[PDB]
Amino acid sequence: SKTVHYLKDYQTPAYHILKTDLHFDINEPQTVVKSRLTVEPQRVGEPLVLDGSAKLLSVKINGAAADYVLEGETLTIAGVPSERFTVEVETEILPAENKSLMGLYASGGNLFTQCEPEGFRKITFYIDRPDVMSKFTTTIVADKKRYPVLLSNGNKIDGGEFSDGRHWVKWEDPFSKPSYLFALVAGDLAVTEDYFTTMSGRNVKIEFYTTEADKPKVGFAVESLKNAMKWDETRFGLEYDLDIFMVVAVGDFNMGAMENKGLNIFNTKFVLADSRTATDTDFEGIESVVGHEYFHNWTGNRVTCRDWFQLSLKEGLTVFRDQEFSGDRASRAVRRIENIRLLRQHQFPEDAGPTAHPVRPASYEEMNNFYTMTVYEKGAEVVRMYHTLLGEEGFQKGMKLYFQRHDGQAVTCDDFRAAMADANGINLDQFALWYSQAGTPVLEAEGRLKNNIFELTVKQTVPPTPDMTDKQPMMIPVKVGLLNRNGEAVAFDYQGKRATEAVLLLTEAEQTFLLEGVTEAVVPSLLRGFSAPVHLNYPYSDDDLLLLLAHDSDAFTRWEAAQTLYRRAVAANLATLSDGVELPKHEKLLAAVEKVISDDLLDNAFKALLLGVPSEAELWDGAENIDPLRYHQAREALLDTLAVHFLPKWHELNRQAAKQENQSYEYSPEAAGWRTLRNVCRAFVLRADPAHIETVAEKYGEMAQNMTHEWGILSAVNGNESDTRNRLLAQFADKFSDDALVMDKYFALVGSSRRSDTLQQVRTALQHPKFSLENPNKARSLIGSFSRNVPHFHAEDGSGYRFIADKVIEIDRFNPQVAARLVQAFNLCNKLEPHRKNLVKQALQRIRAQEGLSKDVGEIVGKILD
Ligand SMILES: NCc1ccc(C[C@@H](CP(=O)(O)[C@@H](N)CCc2ccccc2)C(=O)O)cc1
Ligand SMILES: NCc1ccc(C[C@H](CP(=O)(O)[C@@H](N)CCc2ccccc2)C(=O)O)cc1
Ligand SMILES: [Zn+2]
Repeated sequence: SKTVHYLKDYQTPAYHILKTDLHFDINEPQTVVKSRLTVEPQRVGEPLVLDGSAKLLSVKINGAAADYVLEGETLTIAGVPSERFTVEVETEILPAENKSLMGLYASGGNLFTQCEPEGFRKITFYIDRPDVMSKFTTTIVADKKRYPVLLSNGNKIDGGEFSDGRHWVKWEDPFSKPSYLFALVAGDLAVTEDYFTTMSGRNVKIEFYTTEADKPKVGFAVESLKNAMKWDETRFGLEYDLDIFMVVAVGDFNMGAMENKGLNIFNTKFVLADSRTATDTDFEGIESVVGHEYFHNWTGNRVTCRDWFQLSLKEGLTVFRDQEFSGDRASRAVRRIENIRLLRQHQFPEDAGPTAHPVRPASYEEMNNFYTMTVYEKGAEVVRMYHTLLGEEGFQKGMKLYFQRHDGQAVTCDDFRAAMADANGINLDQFALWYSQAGTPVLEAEGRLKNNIFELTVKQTVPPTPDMTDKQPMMIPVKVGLLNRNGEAVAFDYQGKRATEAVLLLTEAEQTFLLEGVTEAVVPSLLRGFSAPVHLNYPYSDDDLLLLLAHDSDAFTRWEAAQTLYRRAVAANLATLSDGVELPKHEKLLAAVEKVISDDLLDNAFKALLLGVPSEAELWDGAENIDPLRYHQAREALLDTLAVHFLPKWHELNRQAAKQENQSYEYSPEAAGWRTLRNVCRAFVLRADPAHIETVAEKYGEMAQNMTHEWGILSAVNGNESDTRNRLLAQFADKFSDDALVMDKYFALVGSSRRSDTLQQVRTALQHPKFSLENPNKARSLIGSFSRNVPHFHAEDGSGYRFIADKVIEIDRFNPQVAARLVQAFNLCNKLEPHRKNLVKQALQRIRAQEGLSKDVGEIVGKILD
């Protein structure tokens, strides 16, 4: 009987912890942790149960050796006082042996922590659940020369020196917090200092800690933080609440970053950049993630989660906030489409697959398996629907009441929903289903103009998922407009208002919406701004789609029209390839693309999106008995056709873009848009004319004016069977051998190549001196990329499956989190054609047969196999 955790079983804790006093004595190799916990009975007389997995040296209750039992990862004391009492725990840790990167661990000769969700119990024995909030004071003692920088949450209130070369510090964090927000750093790190003055007039000292060599790359992150601090004030009315804000970069880290109170810890990938070594996308990522972690100070820290089932309470909302921040900075419509594309490419397959779950899960075995596209990105779409239904002003009324009610509390998704409802005086009961029902809703829509009424009928359905069969009608906002035969906006009457746009609120299984006062023939524009996270089916002709693409006023619906045209073209390719005949002409598609190419009024980055073809996973959505190589072949044929058909115009557009970039090689949204278009053109050019690689190689130094250009060119040639591709990659690795984030790029190119020899190049790269399997960035770059490399992962001989299964098994021995993400490469199992399905099931059974397989990987494998 494995342990499953159920949301229905939630009970308030028997004990609170009012004060948490910690002492870290850092030595070589061991660190000894001492605690003093001030414990307050809630249900008097129950046993005290503490979570913990660190080596236990001693435990006391009010200063006397406790009578306790340690079983598994729980410490229990039966005899506890009926009033306030203390518990003192002594544990010992070997951080350099901690390759899980959870708890207290070594990286680069320094010490770091990661406690979310349940890592604090790897440091000491504790009531390690987020509804237990305590006031932390942390003392740290270490060798001064080896560990001159000693940090923990909050305010530094004392410190000093010892005559043996050791020194110490004491940090007090005055805001009661759950254990998952604890952090400690001890190291030889360089500091970059700055400050921000809050709107109430208080300076906040900003400190970024990096390696000495990395310091010159942290400046954009600092600027981004100051931008995020100002934005939370101007957009949400939220001010920071300490006079110190620390950010620490670490090269070994499971995820992107972590919002520990006043002491955020970041993957280097999301804090370090310069134009020589980071792409524009990398800069955008730093801006997004620095914003994200700062926004958590209110949405996550000041108001936290009652239990881990409520994770989206903080993550969906903080993602919405980071999206809005980025959109307010620049390029809102393009960035919105990027977010939608990410959701459909990665979250929609999750909701269609064996690991599908609601935004608020009802159960889990291992909580680290639920830091998902669903909880984050669908979670953010759910928050955004409040904004769509209520408007910005109403949304901010909800936010204000949320903090009024729940500042200092650990609360639920329901509480956020109630604040939105109550602040605006409306009923959002049906909205709750966005949290409890998994799966992507499918809307079927039909339209007719009768009299002068456009009647839009819309049906909704939500498929069963493995957790739940019954799915009731949901509250689904559908933003619409109407175009006449010349693509002009057409007004209409709805709920006693004449406008060119309206939000139709679908709440029943099937409804008809009457758009009245329509005096011209129309084609509707539907789901504007991607107004709900759904699949929408409407009968559009190719000519309707061309109209929408050419003339609609909404970015998403224009882009979705192009996407539909590409999808239909791939489907036509599939049919001809299957019937063994000539490829289709795609005459209408090609006319549409020529128009996009030649339109000088189109925003550059938007034009780039209109020229992107949906991924293989998008293309086989909803299919059974999938042969991934047949979809790959149909998609590649389309790209080949686009590349060759328009080769001169790809060169021409590249030149236009280069001229407009105007040698402005530093990061800016404007220059970046031109580079994005430039890199689309390069990809098409080198597909049509692979020999152009020698021309690029001859002038490489001249083209390599920043990393966006180097990455764009290497990406464009990465599938080229020329030896020059291999030489350019080798030269790249040599040039940048000292920059670990650039080496990640090298390994991603190795892993992602559609060349025939990628598996053996990947196996050589495993032994590259700069590769480390125990580093998540490296493992994700090489092995993760390979697992997403459709022709290689899904090779008919099963070599891709065997390779990835081998690496899941190996990585799980030291980092179950990385292994459990990797093993989801197999999630398509039950939808594959029989030969591959058989091989994937063999691979999964072999993983399952491993002695000592983690709960993390076992939970995923069980969902796929069983
Ligand atoms: N309601 C329970 C609670 C609330 C707030 C706290 C927080 C503590 C924080 P603190 O003592 O370090 C205060 N001096 C910081 C003021 C400031 C703000 C912004 C910029 C610069 C300086 C408090 O402000 O008292 C602690 C507990
Ligand atoms: N624009 C979308 C977006 C999504 C997420 C982010 C940031 C996100 C980090 P996060 O703030 O959610 C953090 N609470 C994850 C916990 C964790 C950390 C390490 C190990 C286990 C658990 C990331 O990982 O990047 C930032 C932006
Ligand atoms: Zn987050």
